[PDB]
Amino acid sequence: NRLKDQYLKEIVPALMSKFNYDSVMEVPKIDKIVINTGVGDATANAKVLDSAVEELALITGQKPVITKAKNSIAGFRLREGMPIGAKVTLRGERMYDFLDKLVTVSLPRVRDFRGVSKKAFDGRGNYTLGVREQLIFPEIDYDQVSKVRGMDVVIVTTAKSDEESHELLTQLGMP
Amino acid sequence: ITKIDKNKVRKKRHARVRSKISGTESRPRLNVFRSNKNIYAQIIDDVNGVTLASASNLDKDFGSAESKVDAASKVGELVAKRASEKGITSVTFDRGGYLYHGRVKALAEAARENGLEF
Amino acid sequence: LVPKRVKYRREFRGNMRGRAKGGTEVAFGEYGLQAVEASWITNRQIEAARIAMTRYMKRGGKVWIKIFPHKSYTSKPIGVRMGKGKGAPEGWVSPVKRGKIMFEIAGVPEDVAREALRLAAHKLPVKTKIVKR
Amino acid sequence: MKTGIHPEYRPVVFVDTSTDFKFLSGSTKSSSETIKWEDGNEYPLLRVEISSDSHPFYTGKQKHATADGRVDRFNKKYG
Amino acid sequence: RVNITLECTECGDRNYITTKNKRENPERIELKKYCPRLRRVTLHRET
Amino acid sequence: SNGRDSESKRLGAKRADGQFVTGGSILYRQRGTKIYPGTNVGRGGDDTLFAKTDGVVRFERMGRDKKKVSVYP
Amino acid sequence: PIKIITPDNRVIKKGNTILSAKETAYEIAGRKLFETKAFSIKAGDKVALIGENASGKTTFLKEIIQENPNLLCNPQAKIAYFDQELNGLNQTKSLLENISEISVQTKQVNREVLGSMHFKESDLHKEVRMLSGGERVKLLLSMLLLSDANFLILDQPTNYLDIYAMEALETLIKQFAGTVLFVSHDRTFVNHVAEQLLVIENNEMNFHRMT
RNA sequence: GCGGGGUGGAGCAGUCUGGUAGCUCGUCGGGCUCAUAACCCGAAGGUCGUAGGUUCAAAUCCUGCCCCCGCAAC
RNA sequence: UCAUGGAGGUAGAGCACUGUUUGGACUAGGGGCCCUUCUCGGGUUACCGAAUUCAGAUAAACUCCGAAUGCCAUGUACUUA
RNA sequence: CUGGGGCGGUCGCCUCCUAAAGAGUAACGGAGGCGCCCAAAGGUUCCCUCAGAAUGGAUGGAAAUCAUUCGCAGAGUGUAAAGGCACAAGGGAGCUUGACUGCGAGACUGACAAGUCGAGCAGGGACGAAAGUCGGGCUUAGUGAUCCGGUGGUUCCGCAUG
RNA sequence: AGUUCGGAUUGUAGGCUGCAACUCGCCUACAUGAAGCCGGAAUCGCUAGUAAUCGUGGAUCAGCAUGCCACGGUGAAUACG
RNA sequence: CUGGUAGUUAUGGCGAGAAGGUCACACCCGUUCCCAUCCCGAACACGGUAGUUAAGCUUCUCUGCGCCAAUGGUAGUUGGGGGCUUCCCCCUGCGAGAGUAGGUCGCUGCCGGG
Ligand SMILES: Nc1ncnc2c1ncn2[C@@H]1O[C@H](COP(=O)(O)OP(=O)(O)OP(=O)(O)O)[C@@H](O)[C@H]1O
Ligand SMILES: [K+]
Ligand SMILES: [Mg+2]
Ligand SMILES: [Mg+2]
Ligand SMILES: [Mg+2]
Ligand SMILES: [Mg+2]
Ligand SMILES: [Mg+2]
Ligand SMILES: [Mg+2]
Ligand SMILES: [Mg+2]
Ligand SMILES: [Mg+2]
Repeated sequence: NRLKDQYLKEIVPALMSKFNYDSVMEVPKIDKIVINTGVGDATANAKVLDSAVEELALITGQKPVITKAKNSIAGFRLREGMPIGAKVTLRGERMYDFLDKLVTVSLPRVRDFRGVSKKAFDGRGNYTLGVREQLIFPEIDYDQVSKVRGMDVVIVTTAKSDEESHELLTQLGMP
Repeated sequence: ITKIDKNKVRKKRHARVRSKISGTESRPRLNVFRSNKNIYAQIIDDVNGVTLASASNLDKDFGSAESKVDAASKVGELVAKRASEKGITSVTFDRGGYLYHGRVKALAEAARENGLEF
Repeated sequence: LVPKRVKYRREFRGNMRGRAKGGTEVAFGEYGLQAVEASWITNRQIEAARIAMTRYMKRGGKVWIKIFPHKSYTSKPIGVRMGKGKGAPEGWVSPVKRGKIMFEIAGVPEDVAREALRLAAHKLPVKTKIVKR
Repeated sequence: MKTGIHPEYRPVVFVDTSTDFKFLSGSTKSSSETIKWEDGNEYPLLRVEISSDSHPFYTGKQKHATADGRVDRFNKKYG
Repeated sequence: RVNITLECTECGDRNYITTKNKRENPERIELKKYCPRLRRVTLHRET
Repeated sequence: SNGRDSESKRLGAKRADGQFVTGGSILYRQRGTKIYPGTNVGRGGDDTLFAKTDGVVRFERMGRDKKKVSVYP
Repeated sequence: PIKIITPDNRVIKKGNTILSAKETAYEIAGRKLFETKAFSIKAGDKVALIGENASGKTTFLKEIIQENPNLLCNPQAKIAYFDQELNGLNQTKSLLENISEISVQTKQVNREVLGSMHFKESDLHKEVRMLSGGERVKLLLSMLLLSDANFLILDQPTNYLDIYAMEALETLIKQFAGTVLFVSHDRTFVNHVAEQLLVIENNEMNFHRMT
């Protein structure tokens, strides 16, 4: 619990002495992380999920759920009910471990890593990026990846605004 | 995030329950309310709305601390007593929107054990 | 004028009883043409009246056509008996009731306006009068 | 978590082999190595290339300004 | 989609008629249904 | 082209408020629950409201946008 | 009519040595079957393989796919095998399963090839236990064509086929971009199809770039 | 309004039975010939009138429109 | 007939949905003059323009509303057959 | 049948409007559908809730999947439409076969034939702890007389008796 | 064996010539390693030191040849008619 | 007073703002057992009270949205009677919708702890 220890040790006091909260429970936390592939190629081949699911479970440490289409679309040649991509929800020890691994190891492995966009905020106080290419993570080899695809990483927060969210993520080590 | 209200979703379930259960003098409803510290419970008829009998893990009597589950059993036994006193023999169980798994099932089966019939 | 898309092609004739539901009070323009009696008014009549008003105003002013020909009518051809179905649609009409302001003008003086509305009314099967804000 | 469904996930020590930055965190990959870092526990060792401890965006980044391109080359070749 | 008699295994008596899609259900259906001769529930299979 | 209709099904009410009614009687034929079933009243497969005990019909409001019917001896 | 629709797998150069086989006497229970006199097989070759009953043919094909070093198939060859006794199917799976597992290719392409074999929509969920002697052959060949193969190898595909399917297979082997090594006791089929011949006679295997 | 049709440049299939582009003539190129034709050798040229649907996929099954040939009406 | 209680969605009215529609704001996008140019992206055009939104009209097969009458019944009322 | 007959169309069942606020109500009056399907698209028990928009986002775009917010339903309801449904009748999962046998006080409708609803009693079961629900599907179409033959079954008859 | 075949094409760096080598010379080094696994219908030279094959030289010319004209080295098959 | 539990057509709501509390309701802490998730101790479920009133929750304030809401008139209308009859007028009775004055942050009841 490297980063959880770190959190409760340093950042909560620091962050609350900055934003001047009326109590200790107004202080933001990360509720969860949500990883999602977003596969559309699975309309035409079943091997693609067979890759992506195993690959997320290796990247992440728990099985992903294959998400399905809420409605049918002909512009993508997409019938309702088809399996489209998979997702994982990381909470607790494993979201903390995922951020640890992320900033420590994998974010630097990107081609020209000069951080990531600070403007990428939903407006409500949460953050999203996307790993362009899953080989960036160490748990998976490059020699296993038939074809690269990315995945969205949502870092959800109890923060009420972009400022508090950014400071939380800056103290945790997101550039 | 706007987190949930557990009590509100619990009442949404409780309406699924109450669309098929209500209480009458011949056969009241035995409601179970559950909290994290304790359990409350009542026996009431809906035609009138007078809680005929009750019990809880907040009283001055019979207190004990067996991790709240055997306390639930005690509350069951105690409504059974206090209702067989007032003449009640038959009721319909109302799980309050909570599941019939743990503390609630324990309460229920303690009642069924003692002098109370479903 | 026509409606572009219609749900039901064929439609009952209807009534023109009662005063107009609304549109009796000239709102937008300064002057306007009020129907004193009820009648149908066709798209062709509206086009004629509009053009006459606009020519006399010589591309001046702002015109408003309040009415629209929503409803349709049929007519059976000649030499065709009664029955064997309802006829085919021929034309679009507005059932105008009494009190209704069919046309409004802003942007011109009294004389021009009154004379253009006069020129318009003669193209219409309704007895009219002219009325100000 | 269920039984049987998820893959083997265990606490593993990363080490940046650029500067020997040691760091514990959970993962699912041995890299065929084991150490007993943070005395009282065994941990596999998932060695790695550059980490946050050494990446230029987190550290100095002015490096690799080596040549202007064709110009010093011309002037170096012909004086 | 075809109509189907259902006979009892203990009796051989055709206690019921129902239907099935003959592609999605290509086999003799089996279902537990009451046999009034025996006055108990009994397994009936298609004929 | 056109010109076909179906036989009408005699929907609507069949007993009045204040009218004594014997059990099993039909009270309101309908599609869906244009009137919900109430006290001593059922709803059939085709949504018909029928009485279950001998009693006296009463039409009664539920919340604003809905109605029911009950039978009280 | 039937005709087979093949995806453009790989188009390696006509003339590339696909299999070099050096001269070697063979035996399976110790007893000699024949002596190979050495040879090579190039890409685009429609090689027939001829012999009597119990001649060594199926044995030789097993040696190929087991990669005897005396029979060096070059890399990038992508073998694909069809057996006399149809072991290449899984008798448990439905045929959409059996073919969508082994197809490297798109679902649309998988279904196009099945259509070219003239399997109806009703058939896809039938057991392999549930099929005609000809439909099983078509299953393995359709599976072989979905696999990305550049080198088909086919022990007696003429077994349970009708005239339409034999003509369509003739067309297939005769038009096939890659390379192919087939067995058939139909003189008609082998005359219609054979650009090259592998002949087993009097315990002597030989090779001929004839018909 | 009623029938046929609309598929490389022309005439015709293929549609009913969805995966399959075909026959004859022609065109382009190279040969033969002093040159053209004929003949011999190769190759190109069609998203099937069109806009939408259904289907894993449409010349093909469904719908609307636009064109041509006939027959009526006028 | 009087009283009382009820079902019911017509006339009318209304726009709270669905359609039809007028004017204004504003625009995805299409056409052009083009600057250019791997026409990539801009100057953009009132030449149009999906939609979105503000005000105002319309409706047998539209309704947030909604009568009179008529209908069902109850009563011991008051007449009458 | 028929605004003469004929051609063309129609002939039986369901849904709206006409149909005038109970019901019913015609026309060669205006619009559409049916002659099925489903072994789960049924029964129960438990669980939850949609469309669409605003942004944030890697392939990925007007629009696939994801996070947050708004959102009484602007979705879905096997299929036409009307009514109705979010305290489900809409969606998942488990267990199953009540898509049971005998019947049915009483009502609806109604020329007759027929069609419709039905609490409840008994038998023996399914689900659920239980209450209790379940005699097909949110409802309303999905169908056709007798006569004659066929199949299965039966403590029925069997032209003097067997 | 698409191979240590083949040697194109391309990148960088060199050398000569010439006032000058982008358009537009030749040559070198390194790397790249293309097409090509003996050629459709057709069609050409050759009867002896010839054909085939290997190098050499000369002219033109600062430089710029797979072209041209001469040189020798090796050295066949066949001609029924 | 507060925790449950009801009924009442939202005057009862939505939104905004303020005060308070491990007495309760909570949030929170953990997954060691039951049991759990197309993944996930978020939910459910279990075991606990270290921190907090931030939010849910209790109380209070409001008329921004919503909802209700007359009186008067107008429409339409039963019956009767007139005409000039796409329609209209008059007598009597009934009588809207819209809109407006105005109301609304709930109102009653039971049980248990304190
Ligand atoms: N594993 C084995 N063990 C023993 N004998 C074998 C084995 N495999 C094959 N044989 C024998 O080898 C001989 C030829 O075998 P194989 O079946 O390969 O012949 P073939 O020429 O392919 O025949 P066919 O075309 O009739 O199948 C036969 O006598 C056969 O019995
Ligand atoms: K006039
Ligand atoms: Mg039914
Ligand atoms: Mg067979
Ligand atoms: Mg095709
Ligand atoms: Mg009206
Ligand atoms: Mg209307
Ligand atoms: Mg009526
Ligand atoms: Mg006898
Ligand atoms: Mg000679």
